[PDB]
Formats: sequence, C-alpha cells, structure tokens
Amino acid sequence: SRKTYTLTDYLKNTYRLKLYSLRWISDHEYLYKQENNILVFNAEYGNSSVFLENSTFDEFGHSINDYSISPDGQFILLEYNYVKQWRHSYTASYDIYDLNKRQLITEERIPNNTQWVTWSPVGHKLAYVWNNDIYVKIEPNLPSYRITWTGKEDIIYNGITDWVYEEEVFSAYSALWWSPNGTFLAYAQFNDTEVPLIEYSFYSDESLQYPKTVRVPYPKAGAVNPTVKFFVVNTDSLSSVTNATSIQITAPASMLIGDHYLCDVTWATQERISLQWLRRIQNYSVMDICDYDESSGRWNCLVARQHIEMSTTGWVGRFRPSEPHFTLDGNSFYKIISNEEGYRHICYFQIDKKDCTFITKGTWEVIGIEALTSDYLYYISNEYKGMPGGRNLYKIQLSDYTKVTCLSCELNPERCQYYSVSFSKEAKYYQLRCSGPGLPLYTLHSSVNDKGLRVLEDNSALDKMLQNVQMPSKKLDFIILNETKFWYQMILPPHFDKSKKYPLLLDVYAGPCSQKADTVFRLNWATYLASTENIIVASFDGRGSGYQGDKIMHAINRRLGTFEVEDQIEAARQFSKMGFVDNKRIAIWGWSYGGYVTSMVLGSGSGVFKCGIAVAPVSRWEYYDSVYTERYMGLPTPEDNLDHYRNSTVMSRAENFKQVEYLLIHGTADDNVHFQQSAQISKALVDVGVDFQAMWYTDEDHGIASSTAHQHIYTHMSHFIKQCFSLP
Amino acid sequence: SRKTYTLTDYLKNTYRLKLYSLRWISDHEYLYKQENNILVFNAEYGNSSVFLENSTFDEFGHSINDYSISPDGQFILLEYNYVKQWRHSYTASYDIYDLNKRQLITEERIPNNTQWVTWSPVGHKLAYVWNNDIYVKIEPNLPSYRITWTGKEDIIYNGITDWVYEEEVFSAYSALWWSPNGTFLAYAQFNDTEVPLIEYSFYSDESLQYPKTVRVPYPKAGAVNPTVKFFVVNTDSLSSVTNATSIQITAPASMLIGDHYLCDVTWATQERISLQWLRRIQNYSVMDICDYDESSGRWNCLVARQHIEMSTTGWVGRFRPSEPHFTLDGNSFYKIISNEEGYRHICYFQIDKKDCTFITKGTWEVIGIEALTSDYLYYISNEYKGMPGGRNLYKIQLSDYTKVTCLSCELNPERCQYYSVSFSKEAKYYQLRCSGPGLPLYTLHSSVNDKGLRVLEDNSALDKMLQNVQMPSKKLDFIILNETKFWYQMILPPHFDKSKKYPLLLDVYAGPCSQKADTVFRLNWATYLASTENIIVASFDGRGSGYQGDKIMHAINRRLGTFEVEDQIEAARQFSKMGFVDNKRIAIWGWSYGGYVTSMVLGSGSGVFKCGIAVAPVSRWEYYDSVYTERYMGLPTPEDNLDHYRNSTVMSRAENFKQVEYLLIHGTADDNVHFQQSAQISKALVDVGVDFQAMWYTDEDHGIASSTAHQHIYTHMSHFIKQCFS
Ligand SMILES: *[C@@H]1O[C@H](CO)[C@@H](O[C@H]2O[C@H](CO)[C@@H](O[C@H]3O[C@H](CO)[C@@H](O)[C@H](O)[C@@H]3O)[C@H](O)[C@H]2NC(C)=O)[C@H](O)[C@H]1NC(C)=O
Ligand SMILES: N[C@@H](CC(=O)N1CCCN(C(=O)c2ccc(C(=O)O)cc2)CC1)Cc1cc(F)c(F)cc1F
Ligand SMILES: N[C@@H](CC(=O)N1CCCN(C(=O)c2ccc(C(=O)O)cc2)CC1)Cc1cc(F)c(F)cc1F
Ligand SMILES: *[C@@H]1O[C@H](CO)[C@@H](O[C@@H]2O[C@H](CO)[C@@H](O)[C@H](O)[C@H]2NC(C)=O)[C@H](O)[C@H]1NC(C)=O
Ligand SMILES: *[C@@H]1O[C@H](CO)[C@@H](O[C@@H]2O[C@H](CO)[C@@H](O)[C@H](O)[C@H]2NC(C)=O)[C@H](O)[C@H]1NC(C)=O
Ligand SMILES: *[C@@H]1O[C@H](CO)[C@@H](O[C@@H]2O[C@H](CO)[C@@H](O)[C@H](O)[C@H]2NC(C)=O)[C@H](O)[C@H]1NC(C)=O
Ligand SMILES: *[C@@H]1O[C@H](CO)[C@@H](O[C@@H]2O[C@H](CO)[C@@H](O)[C@H](O)[C@H]2NC(C)=O)[C@H](O)[C@H]1NC(C)=O
Ligand SMILES: *[C@@H]1O[C@H](CO)[C@@H](O[C@@H]2O[C@H](CO)[C@@H](O)[C@H](O)[C@H]2NC(C)=O)[C@H](O)[C@H]1NC(C)=O
Ligand SMILES: *[C@@H]1O[C@H](CO)[C@@H](O)[C@H](O)[C@H]1NC(C)=O
Ligand SMILES: *[C@@H]1O[C@H](CO)[C@@H](O)[C@H](O)[C@H]1NC(C)=O
Ligand SMILES: *[C@@H]1O[C@H](CO)[C@@H](O)[C@H](O)[C@H]1NC(C)=O
Ligand SMILES: *[C@@H]1O[C@H](CO)[C@@H](O)[C@H](O)[C@H]1NC(C)=O
Ligand SMILES: *[C@@H]1O[C@H](CO)[C@@H](O)[C@H](O)[C@H]1NC(C)=O
Ligand SMILES: *[C@@H]1O[C@H](CO)[C@@H](O)[C@H](O)[C@H]1NC(C)=O
Ligand SMILES: *[C@@H]1O[C@H](CO)[C@@H](O)[C@H](O)[C@H]1NC(C)=O
Ligand SMILES: *[C@@H]1O[C@H](CO)[C@@H](O)[C@H](O)[C@H]1NC(C)=O
Ligand SMILES: *[C@@H]1O[C@H](CO)[C@@H](O)[C@H](O)[C@H]1NC(C)=O
Ligand SMILES: *[C@@H]1O[C@H](CO)[C@@H](O)[C@H](O)[C@H]1NC(C)=O
Repeated sequence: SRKTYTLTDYLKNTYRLKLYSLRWISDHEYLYKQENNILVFNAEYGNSSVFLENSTFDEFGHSINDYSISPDGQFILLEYNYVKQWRHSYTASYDIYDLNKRQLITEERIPNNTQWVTWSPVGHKLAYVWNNDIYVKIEPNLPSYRITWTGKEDIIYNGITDWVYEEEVFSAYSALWWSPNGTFLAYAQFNDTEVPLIEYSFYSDESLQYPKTVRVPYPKAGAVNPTVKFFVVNTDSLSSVTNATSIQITAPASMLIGDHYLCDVTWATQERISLQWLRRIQNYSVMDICDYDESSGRWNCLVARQHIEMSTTGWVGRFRPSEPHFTLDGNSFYKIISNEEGYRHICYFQIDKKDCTFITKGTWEVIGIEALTSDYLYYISNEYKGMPGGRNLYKIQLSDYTKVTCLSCELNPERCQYYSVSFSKEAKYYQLRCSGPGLPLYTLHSSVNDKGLRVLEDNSALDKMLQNVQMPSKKLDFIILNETKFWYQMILPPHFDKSKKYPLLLDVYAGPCSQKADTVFRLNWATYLASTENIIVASFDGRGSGYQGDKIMHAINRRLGTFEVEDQIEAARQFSKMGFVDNKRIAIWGWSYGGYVTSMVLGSGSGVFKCGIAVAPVSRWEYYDSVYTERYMGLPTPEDNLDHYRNSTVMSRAENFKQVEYLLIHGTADDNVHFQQSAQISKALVDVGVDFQAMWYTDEDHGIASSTAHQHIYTHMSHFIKQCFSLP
Repeated sequence: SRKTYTLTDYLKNTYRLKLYSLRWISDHEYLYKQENNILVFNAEYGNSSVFLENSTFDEFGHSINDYSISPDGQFILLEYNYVKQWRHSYTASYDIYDLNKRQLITEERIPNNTQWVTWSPVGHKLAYVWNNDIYVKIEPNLPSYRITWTGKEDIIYNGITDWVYEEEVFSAYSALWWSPNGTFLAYAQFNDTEVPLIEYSFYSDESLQYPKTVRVPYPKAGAVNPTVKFFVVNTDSLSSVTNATSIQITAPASMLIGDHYLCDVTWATQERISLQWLRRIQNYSVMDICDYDESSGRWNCLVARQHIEMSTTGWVGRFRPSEPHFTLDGNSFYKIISNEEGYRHICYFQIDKKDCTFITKGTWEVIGIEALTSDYLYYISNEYKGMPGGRNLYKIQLSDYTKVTCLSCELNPERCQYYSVSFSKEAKYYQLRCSGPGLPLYTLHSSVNDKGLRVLEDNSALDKMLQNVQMPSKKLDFIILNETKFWYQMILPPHFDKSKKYPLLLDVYAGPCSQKADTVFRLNWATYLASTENIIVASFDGRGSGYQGDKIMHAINRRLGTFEVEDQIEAARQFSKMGFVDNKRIAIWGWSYGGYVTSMVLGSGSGVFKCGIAVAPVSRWEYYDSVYTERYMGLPTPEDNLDHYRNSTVMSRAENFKQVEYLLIHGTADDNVHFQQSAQISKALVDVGVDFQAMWYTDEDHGIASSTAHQHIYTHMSHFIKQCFS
C-alpha cells in the first residue's frame, strides 16, 4: 500500500517544491523568470507580456546563468562563464544587451574575470570590480573610468570583501553602495597585508600532474585581522576631471583606538549615509551619520549624531549590529535592538537624539523590518501563538503604536505558520511566501486594504503526488528545564505509534542564535529516515539558541562547547523518557558547528548515544576565523579567554570515543572549516587507539554540494546509520 | 589447548626474533653493540672485551642513537638529535670522542643539522655535508675545510642526493665516495632548478595554528629531471687560504646527447675510479674507467676503456646496472649482467677488453657478488634445488670455474634455505645469516677451510615460547601456466585440513623484479590472520617478478598494470580450484605497488574477489616519479608510450568497483606516493556513485610506521577483513 519517501527520491529530487521568484521592477510590476522567456506582470490585474523571448540569445554561443535589467529598462546585463568562489563570491563574463536597439554592445566590454558588477539604482550607470579595482561606466558602450589603482590580489580589495568579511560580516562579495539616485558611489577597501594565509592542496581533474596549493588570507582566532577604510566618490564628476577624488570617511575615534570592523553601510538620502562600526571585542558598536558638505566637498559626521549600541551580557546583534530603516527625509530611522529585557524590538530614533523609543515590546522578537511607508512599518516576528519558530507579517501604525495588525496570521493557520515577504518598490503590493508547516504557498496582496489578489503558486501538483506516498509527520512542541521552556521538533515515521519503541537520531546544529525547531516544511534526508527507515529524527533548541531573548541566546557567551552541548544530551534523555524511544538506539549527527557539538557530545562519556556522524566539524576554536569565533569567545590569550579556548576542543575528549561508533567526514578543499580541523581529530583518536569510520571528499568544500558528492555522502551516512541501528 | 598468535601479539611484539648485528673492524675482530656497552670479539676464538662502557656517556645530556668508530680506532663519532627525513636521509648533531685521551672534543665541533658524515676508509679523516655543502676535517679537533660553496636548499646538492636519487638510484642520502686510502674524495652535485615541487599540507601538533605546506623537488613521470655533475678533490693538498680544486669528470658523450643519470661509482684503485651512466631511456648505460694523471692533475677516462651495457627487451639491471668488483690491480673486474638467455650471471672483464667471459651459467641467477679475493669470488644465488625464492652462499675458484662450492646449502637444509652473508675486512671470516624457513640462525666461519666456528645466535628462546602457541605453517610451491612455472606461497592456518573450505586473502606486491614467494620466516599480520582467524594468506609471483630470468621479468616492459594484474587474478582462480578455498570468500590487499595492483584487480570486473584493501596505492603512472616510472614505462608522450600511461589508471575502472567492497588507505604526508593518488581514486569513485570505505592518516608518510598509526591501520584493516569474511 503506497511507497515511502526513499533515499533515491531524496537524492534524485523526484518530489520538487515549486517556487515563485519574482523581481519587482516598479511599484506596479514584476518580472517572472520562466525558464524559457522572461515575462513582465501587472500586479493589479495579473496580466502579463513577454519581456524577453527565449530565443533572443540562441546564437550567443554561451550558456547564460543569469541576467539583470537596468532600472530604467533600457539594458540587460548577461552573465556567463560563471565560476564560483566562496559562499557568495564568484567571477564571470558579461555582455550588455541594448533593448531599444535590440543589439548586443560590442565596444568597451566589461572584462572577463570580473568579480562584481551592479547597475546604479536609477538609470543605467555601471560599477564593476576587476582585478580588485573599481571601474565605473556612465554609458554601457563608452570607456570605463578607473576609480582605484591599489587593487592587489590577496592583498588590497577595493569594492569587494576579503574572505572573512564576505563570510562573517556582509554575507556578500560586494563592497560598494550606490547612493539613491546614482550620484555617489561609496565603497570599502581591505588591507590583508599581514593576515596569515590558510594553505591546502587542490587536486583538480585527473589530468593535473602536480596538485595546486590554494592560499587564502584568512585570520584564525586572535591572528592579525584585515584593516578597512571607507570612501565615497562623486560619479557625476568623471567627464570634468581625470582621477575623480575618492573622499575618505574615517573612524569615530572610539573605534580607531584599536582593531575594529565596518559592519554596516546604509544610504539615508541623496546626501546622507550612515555607517556602523564594531570593535574587535564585539560588545560595542557606533553608528555615524554623515552628510555631504556641498561647499567643502567633504563628508562630515557630527559627533552629536552618533549612536552607540552595546551589550553587557554578550556581543551586539544576532550575528552583527542590525541595519537602520530611514524615513523619507532621513531625519529619523527604525532599528531592531535588544530592549531592557533582552528581547529584540523595533525602536525609533531621531538622528540627533541620543535615546530611541521602542515601538514594539513583549516576550517575543521582531525578526526583521520589511518595509516602511509614511503610514506604516511592516515587520516579521514570532509573536503569534507564542511560538519562536513561527513567523508572521505585521504592520504597526506609525502615528499610533497601539494599532498593530497581523497580515498573515489568519490566512490559513493550518497550513501556514512561517512567512517571508517581498514588497513592490513603494510598498503598494507584496508577495507573501508561506513555507510551512504545509506545502509552500505564494500569494500576492495590495497594501491599500491588504486584500489577497490571488494565488501565485500553491504546489497543488506536488500535493497530488505526495498523497500517494506514506509521508512522515512533524511535531513541534516544548519541554521545560529549570523554569524555562525549550522547543524541539520530531520528524515522525508514518503511522507513528507511541506504543512502539523507535530508534532516534538527534539532528543538531546549535550554534549561537541557531534555530532547528520551526514550522518550515522540508523534504530532506530526515524525511527519508523517518518515512522509509522508521527512525524518529529530532532537533532541540537549547541555551544559545536564538529568537527567544538574550537570556537564552547569551547563555553561552565566552563558553562555546558547554551548555549547548549539555542541553542536547539532556534533550535526548528527556526524549527517551517519553516512552516511544528505544534507549539502545539513540544517535546524533550534525554538519559544521553541528559537527562540533556532535563530536563534543560523543566524547562526553554520557553513555546516551550509541553512534554519531560529524560532517566538516570545528575541532578547536583557535582553528576557526576571528570574526565569528571571537564574537562568542573573546581572544585566545591568558589575559582574556585562552583557558576556555583550550578546554573546549574535541581532541581533549578522544579517550571517551572508545564508547561509541563515530563517522568523521570532511571535504579536502574546505576553505571555511579547514580540513585541518578533522585531520587533528583523527590524529588524536589514532593516538589514544580509538577505532572510528572516516571519509574524505576530494576537492569538495564546506558544502560537499557537488551533485555526485552530495549523493555519495548521504548514501554513505545512510549505510552507517542503518548498521548502527541493526536495520536495512 | 594453547593460544594462537593474536593481533596484539603482532602489534605489541610479544614474540621477537633475535638478531646478531656485528660490525667488522678488521680481518680478525668485530664489535657487538650490546644495548649497554659495546664489546669487541676475536673471530678465531670467541673471547671478548669491553670496547666502551655503557656508562661512558651518562652525563652527556643527550640520548645517543648511533655511533661510528674511526677505522684507526682512535675516535668515536656520537650521533644524537636524529631527525628523520626520507627513506634514508636524516639530519643529526655529532660530537667526536677521543679514545686515547678519553675526552670529548670541544673545539671545531661538527655543526648541528649535519646531513651526512663519513670517516675516510683509513685513518681518521672526516667528510660531512652541512647546508648542502661538503666540508673535510683532516683532524677531529681542527677547523674544517669547505670544499663546495654552491650548496643551496632544495636547489644545489653537493655530496648528498636529492629526493629521486635517494629513493630510486642510490638507495642512500650520501653522494660522496672516499678513495681506498683516503687521499681523494669523489662526489656528485644534484641541480634541481627546474624540477617541479610536490606540495602538501603537514598539520603537526595540535598547537600549530596554521598548517605548514611542505615542498619537495620531485620529478613526476616525464617532467624536468635533476641534472648531475661528478667531481674529485685531493684531500691531501689542504689550505688555510685556498679552495681545494675539485676536478670534474664529464660524460661519455653517448650520455651528454640527452637527459641521463649517474647510477654507480666504484673506486678501483688508489688512482682509478669507475663510473656508470644511464640514459633517461633506461635500456642503455656506459661504464667509464678513469685514471688520475699525476702530471696533469686531471682524471682521464680512455674511450677504449668504456663498457656498454644495454637491453633489447627491457631496462638495464634489476633496478639499475649492477656494480663491478675490481681485482687487486684494478685491471680486471667481475660484474653481474644478463646473459644471452636472460639469466643474470657473473661476467669477468679486463678493463681494456670489450668482451667479458661468463663464469657462471644456467637457469637460475646470481643474486649478488659478496666478496672477492685473489683465490675466489664469493656470491649468493638461487641455484639450489632450482628454487628462485631460496638463497645460498657459493664460492668459485677464479683459476678454475669448474670448482664451485656451495658453502651454506647443506648446513641445515631443513631449517635454512635463505642466507645473507657478512665477511671480515679481508674475507678471512664470514658470518652467515639464515632467515628461513625455520627461525633465524647466525653462525661464524673461517674462510681457510670453511669450518663453522660457532653458533652466534640460534633463537632457541623464541623457539621455546612458540611451541606453546598454535603457529601457522607455510607452503612454498608452484603452478604451471603456459609451460612456465610460477611460484606461490600460502600461510596456512594451524591444523590445516584440506577437507575444509577456508576464506583466502591474496597478499600482493607484484612490482617489477619483486618476489613475494620465498623461504623467509616472518611474524607479521598474515601470521595473525592465519593463526587466529583461520584465513589462508597467499602470495603469487607472476609475470614481471624477479630472480627468474628476463623472459619473466621483462614481460611487463612498457606495460605496467597488465600481465602482473591478470596473473594475480589467474592465481586466485587456480587457488580456488584447489578444493580447500571458499570461493565466496576471496579477498586481496597490498601496499604501494601492491595497492595499485589490488585496485586494478578489484576494478577488473573478474568477479573472483569479494573485497580488498589498497594502502598508499599508485593510481596513475603520470603521478609517480620519473626514475622508477620511466624505467618500465618509457615517456608519457604521444610519440612514445602516452597511450598505455592513460590506459593503466585505476580511475578508468571506477565503475567496476560497484561489485566489490573496497577499503582505500593513504597517509596525508606521503612524500613518495602522494596523497594525491588516492585523492583521485576516491574522486573517480564518487563521480560514478560507488560506495567504499576510506581512512586517511594525518601526517603519516609512505610507511604509516609511527607506533600509534601502525597499530591503528592494522586494527582497522583487521575489522574490515573479518567483516568481509563473516
Ligand atoms: C643549475 O641549473 C640552472 C638551470 O640550468 C642554472 O641556471 C641558470 O644560469 C645560466 C648562466 O649561464 C643562465 O644563462 C643564460 O644567460 C646568459 C646571460 O644572460 C646567456 O649568455 C646565456 O646564453 C643564457 O641565455 C640561465 O638562464 C639560468 N637558467 C635558469 C635560471 O634556470 C644554474 O646556474 C645551475 N646551478 C649551478 C650551481 O650551476
Ligand atoms: N560562518 C558562519 C556564518 C553564520 O553563522 N551566519 C551567516 C550565514 C548564514 N546565516 C545567515 O545568513 C543568517 C542568520 C541569521 C540572521 C539574523 O537572524 O539576523 C541573518 C542571516 C546564519 C549566520 C557559519 C558557520 C559557523 C560555524 F561554527 C562553522 F564551523 C562553519 C560555518 F560556516
Ligand atoms: N620507489 C621504489 C624503490 C624500489 O622499488 N626499490 C628500492 C628500495 C627497495 N628495494 C631494494 O632496496 C632492492 C631491491 C632489489 C635489489 C636487487 O635485487 O638488486 C636491491 C635492492 C627494491 C627496489 C619502491 C616503490 C615502488 C612503487 F611502485 C611505489 F608506489 C612506491 C614505492 F616506494
Ligand atoms: C495589463 O492590462 C492593462 C489594461 O488593459 C494594460 O494597460 C493598457 O495598455 C494599453 C496599451 O496597449 C492602453 O491602450 C490602455 O489605456 C492601458 N490601460 C491602463 C493603463 O490600464 C497593460 O499594458 C497590461 N500590462 C501588461 C504588463 O501586460
Ligand atoms: C589618481 O590616479 C592616479 C593615476 O592613475 C593614481 O596613481 C597611481 O597609483 C598607484 C598606486 O596604486 C601608484 O603606484 C602610481 O605611482 C600612481 N601614479 C599616479 C600618481 O598617477 C592615484 O592613486 C589616484 N589618486 C589617488 C590619491 O589615489
Ligand atoms: C541626485 O542627487 C544629487 C545630490 O543631491 C542632486 O544634485 C544636486 O542637485 C541640487 C539641485 O537641486 C544642487 O543644489 C546640487 O549642487 C547638486 N549636487 C551635486 C552637483 O552633486 C541631483 O539633482 C539628483 N538627481 C536627480 C535627477 O534628482
Ligand atoms: C566588553 O567585553 C570586555 C571583555 O569581556 C569587557 O572588559 C573586561 O571586563 C572583565 C569583567 O568581567 C574584566 O575581567 C576584564 O579585565 C575587562 N577587560 C578590558 C577592560 O579590556 C567589557 O567591560 C565589555 N563591555 C561591556 C559593555 O560589558
Ligand atoms: C631503447 O628503448 C627505445 C624505446 O622503446 C628504443 O627506441 C624506439 O624503438 C621503437 C621500436 O620498438 C621505435 O618505435 C621508436 O621509434 C624508437 N625510438 C627511438 C629511436 O628513440 C631503443 O631502440 C631501445 N634500445 C634497445 C637496445 O632496444
Ligand atoms: C519558448 O517560448 C515558447 C512560446 O510560448 C514556448 O512554447 C516554448 O516552450 C519556449 N521554449 C523553451 C526553451 O522553453
Ligand atoms: C573574453 O575572452 C574571450 C575568449 O573566450 C575573448 O573572445 C574576448 O575578447 C574577451 N573579452 C571580453 C570582454 O569578452
Ligand atoms: C596596507 O598595510 C600595510 C601593512 O601594514 C602598509 O604597508 C600599506 O601602506 C597599506 N596599504 C594601503 C594601500 O593602504
Ligand atoms: C538547570 O540547573 C541545574 C543546576 O545547576 C543544571 O544542572 C542544569 O544543566 C540546568 N539546565 C538548564 C536548562 O539550564
Ligand atoms: C649497562 O647499564 C645498564 C643500565 O642499568 C645495566 O642494567 C647493565 O647491567 C649494564 N651492563 C654492563 C655490562 O655494565
Ligand atoms: C683473546 O684470547 C686469546 C687466546 O688466549 C689471546 O691470545 C688474545 O690476546 C685475546 N685477545 C686480546 C686482544 O687480548
Ligand atoms: C648546537 O651545536 C652547537 C655546536 O656544538 C652548540 O654550540 C649549540 O649550543 C647547539 N645548539 C643548541 C640549541 O643546543
Ligand atoms: C672559493 O671559490 C668560491 C666560488 O667562487 C668562492 O665563492 C669562495 O669565496 C672561494 N673561497 C674563499 C674563502 O674565498
Ligand atoms: C694513498 O694513495 C696515494 C695515491 O696513489 C699515494 O700517493 C699514497 O702514498 C697512499 N697512502 C699511503 C698511506 O700509502
Ligand atoms: C597464458 O596464455 C593465455 C593465452 O595466450 C594468456 O592470455 C595468459 O595471459 C598467459 N599467461 C602467461 C603467464 O603468459
């Protein structure tokens, strides 16, 4: 009677979630990439028109992986020869297609191996980075104007982030910000001169006779960090002079006193930019508000205008200080910060007033500010039903904070408890995306009265297909520990019978501000383990987890590898005492940070776990990068936090691995959690004579995501788990 | 009833073979390092005396790992701070102890980080290499004299070998040869300026925050090779202000025409040195015989004096041209070369006569020339009983080749069929070392009438211990394939009963000139697998194997990865048809070349094998070094043998691994077979969706020999084999 969701179904994507990715081009229309052609849609009525034919670029000779239309609709940037670099960065070739002449531009082309390109927010100016230097094109076909000359590979970065800034602060390769109407181009510059290099072998295709050594400026905990400078250049002055002057905006004095980071840049108006800076000891940040001085040509940041944001119990922000959302005239802004109770809420600032006023409050948190009009501020929070793993869209009246309306809570409470949103240019319309607990649902709405214009995609096709397979169910609930409630989730085998005893697999991440217990609908490895192997796959959000206030989130401050580890063990103890858990068959696994916690758990000697798998785990904090590591652990020095850095390694627990079955997996070209980390774990296990299972993945990185490797690792891990569980 | 030989027994060395390592110091006495003190023994009678007390160096503050006594007995070189490099190279600190003053010398000490040191063959002169340059000390306490100034790390090597010459041609780090009485010091210079570098991470102790990248000049097949020059300096013409002049000896001409190697250097007299050169296409070599010209100060090598040694069916030599053994007057010499039938035998040469005369012949081979006197030539061969895996010592009368005497054959035919030998300085005495098939046995003899003076060590203590454990037995026999007989051996479980069906593990190496079927007694992993797990562990010597003639050895010429692989599959088929082998439980495993063969067999789709383990395998010949690879494969160019280089990779067979259980093991710091080789196998397997087991060993090299990793690898492999064999 009906098959189950099998490993091959997971690895071959037989059941696919349908999406609806649109791109707003104005306050009334959006583009909808339709594999073959790209159409333009009128939000009001739903009618469309082809914007670009699928055959428009047939005899290009190059497969196009993406495009970007200029804001004024006159040009289309064609991206090809895509070559991935880190999590966000990549290089590529670009051609520009004129839409009014319907001709590809052939003169003054963007160079090959370009690192980043972006249209101005209005019109059709272009700014790109090539060979670590910035270039600006006023017209697509005319010569570029070079803005920087200091660009040097692995050394000086203009307009793009170095490794640690890409991964840990901006979550982007780009380090340039056009002003609202395109007049000014602002950019950061990184000096990695004294940053040490992580080096590792890349084997490449079998044809390469000698392996290549990859080398990357990467600051490990406590090592020399990149330094940064910020500049603003007036692009409108490029005809008139040669070598346009880049005006530098420097430090707030309270930052210059030592190592610091640029963590946020947000343009407020055509002549006002705000910058947030953060000290290397990440519990103090400052926001500067800088105005262009028309008769000086400078950018001045009034000291009375600065805003300090700090924390006494931890670091600043969830992963960094939040971004401001300025009003029209840029004289005020809203920002999510931790209130006096440790809960992140929106507060209202006046640019020259030291104190801000909170406009939301309660024992829940605002996830993010989504849109701001003269009338309302739109935001997502987990307020509904008191569930930290749910997400809904709310709107608060700016003239009366008493008028808070939830726009998504009630649309379909049964199927939808987790939403994200995309507003049109002036917030006239918005697309709501529901991701769980039922199948994804995309709808379009008009902001006037919040009416739901129509259903964009409801995955009805996947729904028909799934009723023919025994799919698992998912319970989201909580347990109480020392008067505090902690949430957990369980992917339950089909026809779950609490009368029976099921083997259990603890799927963990548990890094700071993480959340593994939510209402999102997923089709992943756990779906298969529960559906086909009848294994319960649980996750627990303990101390250190996010979106529930700083009391819980900062509990691991300066103490990584302690409570978040203990709380996972306790959770497994609690689960086992629920009655439907086979005590003798409890396992644990995790990937990055989750691999670390898994290994720490397995070496705890708790006796609770029979076996476990760690994929690309951190093994000692001194091996990971400075920005992420120090944010939670401070510095690795006698003076500050070296004792705990040395007390929380996986290596020191090697001996206890004699009690469990361990599978250690790592990609050899992991630029993020270096193969080094697992190479040291394996060496310590060998040194104490502990037998374990291993698998390296040649040339895979932190995601072990190439098509073949992804299939191979989940296959190898499925065999290990069924063996450990005495089942097929 | 009695325990078996277990895994722990093997890993903890509970049963230890006893040895008798002596060091001849003259034609009448030898030193015997006793793990406390070192004594000196009189060969004739067997009486001894302490030569150095065990407490002579207590408050040194340094553990001494070795020492060397000057040929004149006046000094003792003390080696400490030993830091291993490759298979033979290493660096160390040295101090010289004066024996007549019983004082450690404190001035003009040998530098720290010294790379090589060697007393002159007579007296007490010293030649050492520090920072890649040669230095000479006429007296232990006086300043040294710099001989070379060109030494540069990874770059110019004077008196020491670079990576590939250390591993593949000289099997040593030393590249200097003192003349007989210490007058001249000959040396080579290895120029690696265009040799590419192999680079790999080294993680070190957990304290190291960032991994270090090790880089070694290493020519992979077909890459730019190091170049070499040969010099001779007169150590007697010393100077406080003078660079001694190094006289260079250049190439034959037939060598200078292309890439070549210096493969052998043997001093013939006080003023005659012979040198053998090999072309990069290793099927042609030339011996030069050079004499010092007293009135020129030069070394001339008369063209009419050179000897050419070549092969039409393969390369020259077993792994390289054999070395010559010169007569007293250096006007004639004996050398093992392949005769017209393909069998290696001793040939007698006159330095200015082109043709040589064979003094031994037959379908067996001379393994090596061990000693030469005016009277006789002593050698080891596998002639006895026609068994190629047996070794015995013979002597042939130089005046009458009809007088050939076997000196070891009959001593104890039951216990001893494999010997090595160590003669005193003038060959007045010799120590025979029997290594199987029974327990090792060391005896001492006098060359006069070949009397066996006495038993030095007979392992009677291990014998008593072993009778209390169920030890496996060993069968050495053969099978015939196409009219040719090929040898094999089986380590048989205790109480072997050919009525039962046993799982079988094929233990393979099979590289060119290899021999895995012999009469040597061993206590290893196979002993445990047979004794405790009841697994038959077999080995087979097929095409390409050595010591049986060029017809069999050269069969794989330019064809590595073909017949030696097929022959292992065929042997496994034959074994299964013997009746006592369980067909459903046949596995195979090997290390290095054996790992390559194991992987090729497992990827053949023959269906014969259920599972296998490859340790540090070669996976594609373009990844291994030039000297070894090109010896059997020629060059990887379309004009030469590129097609076969590309057809013999393990990766091309990825798909067929779907049928077997495979365990792939490699050390991450392997400087010999780079981790790269296994990294490419694992990647080809992943690309075709084949599951397999793997294990990398952090910071281990080709030997995966550190105490903890050795134990770990064998424990992991044992679990894998038992799982595969229920
Ligand atoms: C080890 O081997 C290296 C490579 O063969 C040697 O090197 C190099 O040195 C020679 C010096 O003559 C250079 O010769 C060229 O330059 C001169 C003048 O410009 C010309 O007259 C001549 O015709 C050549 O064009 C080589 O360019 C140079 N090759 C390199 C750098 O690889 C090296 O000297 C040798 N080491 C020792 C100690 O001998
Ligand atoms: N380097 C780390 C980066 C990181 O934690 N984040 C950035 C990328 C992915 N994440 C996000 O983008 C994201 C998460 C949360 C928020 C928010 O609530 O404000 C916003 C963005 C989660 C944080 C992840 C990481 C941690 C490890 F401990 C590790 F060993 C490897 C890693 F890749
Ligand atoms: N590099 C190779 C060196 C090698 O084959 N020899 C040198 C060291 C050990 N051997 C010997 O010393 C030796 C072997 C034979 C003889 C003789 O009969 O003349 C003399 C010495 C065997 C040859 C071994 C090797 C081969 C591989 F294919 C590989 F993947 C790794 C290796 F280390
Ligand atoms: C969607 O439909 C509207 C309504 O018909 C289109 O707007 C009309 O465009 C035509 C031009 O062909 C004019 O004659 C009308 O006066 C327009 N009426 C308006 C402004 O409502 C609109 O172009 C369509 N949009 C898309 C993207 O197809
Ligand atoms: C103005 O443009 C110039 C010329 O294109 C830039 O000057 C060069 O900059 C590099 C440093 O990256 C120097 O090595 C050259 O010597 C400079 N030559 C000059 C002065 O033309 C210059 O960087 C730009 N202006 C400023 C202040 O950066
Ligand atoms: C884009 O913004 C810039 C900067 O505010 C505008 O340029 C200024 O225009 C005002 C006129 O209203 C002048 O007083 C200033 O001298 C200009 N500043 C300069 C020269 O940078 C520009 O008008 C805006 N673009 C558009 C089309 O609105
Ligand atoms: C920001 O973090 C640093 C480090 O935790 C705090 O300064 C340290 O405070 C502790 C007290 O718990 C002392 O032991 C150290 O000597 C201090 N080190 C210094 C002054 O560098 C600092 O106070 C924190 N700031 C806030 C707002 O709490
Ligand atoms: C030494 O080996 C080389 C390479 O095999 C021999 O030269 C090649 O001989 C083959 C014939 O089988 C030809 O196809 C090639 O064109 C030859 N290449 C050359 C001339 O370099 C060479 O003859 C061998 N020497 C001996 C003694 O047999
Ligand atoms: C291109 O567009 C046409 C017109 O609607 C459509 O029928 C066709 O399927 C598209 N081709 C591709 C490659 O999807
Ligand atoms: C980029 O490289 C291509 C070769 O693929 C070459 O034809 C072209 O001229 C280069 N320049 C640009 C901007 O495409
Ligand atoms: C980068 O910093 C280095 C090292 O501290 C200094 O030499 C250099 O001037 C800086 N580079 C630039 C262009 O600012
Ligand atoms: C509750 O407090 C006890 C007592 O210190 C401790 O053992 C336990 O780990 C705590 N649990 C939580 C959720 O903090
Ligand atoms: C050598 O020194 C060791 C060290 O304890 C001692 O046991 C042994 O008896 C000594 N042997 C002689 C012959 O002095
Ligand atoms: C060894 O013993 C013999 C026989 O008595 C004796 O003549 C000889 O001198 C001894 N060795 C030495 C060098 O004293
Ligand atoms: C190295 O050896 C030299 C030469 O004898 C000596 O003076 C020096 O102290 C040694 N170095 C160390 C660090 O022991
Ligand atoms: C000996 O010759 C070398 C090679 O030119 C030279 O560098 C060195 O200085 C000479 N010896 C001395 C001490 O001058
Ligand atoms: C060593 O040989 C040289 C050169 O043949 C000779 O001049 C010298 O006398 C010999 N040394 C001795 C001690 O016989
Ligand atoms: C024996 O003959 C067959 C057929 O010619 C061949 O395939 C096999 O490889 C041969 N074996 C040997 C040792 O030559």
